Amino acid sequence: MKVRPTVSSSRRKARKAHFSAPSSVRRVIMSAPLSKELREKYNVRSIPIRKGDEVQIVRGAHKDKEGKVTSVYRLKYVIHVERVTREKATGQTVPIGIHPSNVVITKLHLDKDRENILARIKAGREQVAKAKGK
Amino acid sequence: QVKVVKATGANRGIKGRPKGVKGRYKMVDGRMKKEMRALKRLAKKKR
Amino acid sequence: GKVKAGQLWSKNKEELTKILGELKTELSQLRIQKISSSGAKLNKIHDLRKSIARVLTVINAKQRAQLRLFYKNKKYLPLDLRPKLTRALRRRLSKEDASRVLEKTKKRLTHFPQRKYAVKA
Amino acid sequence: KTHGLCRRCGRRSLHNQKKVCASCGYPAAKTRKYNWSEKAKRRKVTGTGRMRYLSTVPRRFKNGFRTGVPKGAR
Amino acid sequence: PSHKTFRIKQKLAKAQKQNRPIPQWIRLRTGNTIRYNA
Amino acid sequence: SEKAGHQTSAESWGTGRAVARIPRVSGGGTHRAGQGAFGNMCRSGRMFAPTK
Amino acid sequence: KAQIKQALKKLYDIDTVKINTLIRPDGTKKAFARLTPDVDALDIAATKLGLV
Amino acid sequence: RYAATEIAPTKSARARGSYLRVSFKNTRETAQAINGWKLQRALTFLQNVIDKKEAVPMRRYAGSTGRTAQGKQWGVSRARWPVKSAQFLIGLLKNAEANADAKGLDTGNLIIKHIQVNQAPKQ
RNA sequence: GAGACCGAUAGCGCACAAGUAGAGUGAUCGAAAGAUGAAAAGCACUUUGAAAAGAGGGUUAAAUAGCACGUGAAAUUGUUGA
RNA sequence: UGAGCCCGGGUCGAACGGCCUCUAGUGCAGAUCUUGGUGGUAGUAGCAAAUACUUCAAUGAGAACUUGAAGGACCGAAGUG
RNA sequence: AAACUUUCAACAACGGAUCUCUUGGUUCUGGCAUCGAUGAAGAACGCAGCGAAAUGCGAUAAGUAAUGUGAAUUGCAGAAUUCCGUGAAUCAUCGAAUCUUUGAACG
Ligand SMILES: [Zn+2]
Repeated sequence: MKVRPTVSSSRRKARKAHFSAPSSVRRVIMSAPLSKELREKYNVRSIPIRKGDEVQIVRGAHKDKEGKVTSVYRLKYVIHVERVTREKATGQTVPIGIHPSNVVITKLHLDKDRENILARIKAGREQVAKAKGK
Repeated sequence: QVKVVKATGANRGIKGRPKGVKGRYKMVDGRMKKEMRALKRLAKKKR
Repeated sequence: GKVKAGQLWSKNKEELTKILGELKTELSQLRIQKISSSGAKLNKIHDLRKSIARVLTVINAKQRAQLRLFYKNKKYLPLDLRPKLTRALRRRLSKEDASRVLEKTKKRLTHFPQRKYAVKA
Repeated sequence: KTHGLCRRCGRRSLHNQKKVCASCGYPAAKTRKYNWSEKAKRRKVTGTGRMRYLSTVPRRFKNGFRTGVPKGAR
Repeated sequence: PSHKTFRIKQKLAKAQKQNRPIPQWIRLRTGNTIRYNA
Repeated sequence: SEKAGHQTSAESWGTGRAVARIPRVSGGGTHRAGQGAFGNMCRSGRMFAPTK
Repeated sequence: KAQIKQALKKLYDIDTVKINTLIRPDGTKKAFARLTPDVDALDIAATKLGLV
Repeated sequence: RYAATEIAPTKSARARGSYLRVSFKNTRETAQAINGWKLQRALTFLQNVIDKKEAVPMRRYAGSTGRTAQGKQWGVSRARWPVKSAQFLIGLLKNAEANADAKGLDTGNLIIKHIQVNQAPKQ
């Protein structure tokens, strides 16, 4: 149950903030889980999605389709996986919007910033694991 | 002297002055017919 | 056609004027030849405009830094370099003046200040 | 006509003979305002326009009207 | 009339500009609700 | 709100007209002009016994 | 007219005999710059203006 | 969608028009005149109405309507010549005939099984 | 931050480019107006039509959802059946 | 008994009901009631004066009121300039 | 017998009720004290590659500097980012700037 007075449980305010969030906030909302192999390797559960990552869709009509992320369309909270497309009437292919919560990251695009992101999440997880353990 | 205009035809539902009237006028209706009978009845009973 | 703000900070006044002049001359020539066959030259002109704004900001910033050093130990400063705050805050008594107290008041507090005490239960 | 454009408020409410705006009273320093018309007050009240400067005040208050630059900036 | 001023000429220009219809690429923006000029 | 249904200028047309004696919005350039107001039976009018 | 003549001379190296200006209805200014007999407008337009 | 939903679309041909700027009352009467007829007979009739050789009987909407001898064929005195309504009906019959050709039906055996006129939002 | 409140004729005049459109010489007066679909995937192509559109064909779970777009009552109207 | 309640069939797509208490902006045919929509009248009344229009060709899917030419009329310098 | 008038049913119209929904309103409570001649509130005109309005900004004009984040914006077109980096972004923060004509309005 919410305790801190600065937190709000209003449906009206939560939906307003979610649909009017800035781009920086939307990046956090557009996170996706990491694969099991990546979890035991980095001690990290989730991470915001980005363009270079490779994902496996685990929810929706595209049952177990794998591919690399092509675009992070933050304006409508969707990502574009490669070769996950549908043909229009004219036969031109358009991407299908997949939500990050419906995919799992299998390969992670690595750069100095994202190694810093993974290190900070791991530091907190190991801190409380030993705090809870002993 | 006062021109009585019946609120029918082109005079039905008009905010202000009817067209073909010159001076001091007065509009009437059926609704006022029942009223004028009421005040006359009250005055006659009290007189 | 885009300049970096980091490079401009190291460069000095004479170099900055040369860059500003060559950016404006480039924009003037580009604009007249842009009226026909608009395209990839459009965003170059846009990048030129932001470059001109960047150089103007750095020139103004360096000049104000020199002036603040000049007016560091002077009684009066230009209104542009004076703090803004608000109109009421500007008219408010200074911290030194509002903290000034009478000598007789100071003597009483010097010899009879509030003490620390406790009462047993 | 009887009314021309007023420079202060932009309405065609400046009397040509009296040279006084029927809406704001331009020659007078104060803006015309009456408590028997609440609708008229809220048409020209603060917040019905651009709010060029007063919109920037609250952010400066939140940080204490501080002056200077962040430490280590370029 | 024929006699006018540059300032009122500029205002007359603005009134023409506001009468311009709606561009088609506006109507295709995501989240758009504007259909016809008012 | 205490001003709900009250922030309008309306006046009854009179008795001699073949219309209901209800306050009607003045003006003449809107859909609102000539419409009833101030009544609990009227659209966009004051409710009966406003909650306090 | 003086500013336009000086701008043309100093920047694009164009000498003008006279300049006639009008303000277009939209609010922009149009300048008719007649050049000296020595120079050719067609040659200048092709080279320095990219105009055919 | 169509109102006569008991007809299989594979064995028939259909045409439709919406928000047509013609008189509803005039169009209703002339549609009723050609109801149940052959396609070619209706086309010849509608042309004759334009040239005032045949007249459309006015059954329901005939208040204070003139009398002619051309109405004697229908058993009424009040008949008229809705030229505008006939032109619109010709276009739809031609369109339905074209749709029948594409499907492969026989135009010499087609009949107007269902013809309906409804009202549009008013201008 | 909340509600034993109102739920698009309600709730502020304004859930929408609302003190806007519009009316008045002026002071002032002052509206109407939300909802396709999970995703535009907003109908390629063929055919008739001058066109608007229609018919096939197609997208979709659904076009008995085609932007006159959730559901779609009554007054009123057309066709068919008695 | 009644106000009403329940089920079947069709349409539809995302929330709802029974029991018992609490609560109220809680029940309409009328108020020349308010707003919105829709009828009969009705394809009816009606579509005025400025004498006046006609022939061929062109455009165009479509020409009494669009154009070219020709004819017949008119404003008549206080003009239909 | 048909046609016409009326009643009911099915389908289709007109119209927008009913159900469902809500980045809105309304009421209550809590923390805090901040407009302006260093030119306010209001009015006007400009500014986008393709924009009328709303919105943002002011000839540095849908913006500049600084800080943080860390790879976008997106309706289309064109540039990016080398990603092992002073660095995308209609991003957030914000201490530095630019800030047209007026308006207490001041040659
Ligand atoms: Zn004024």
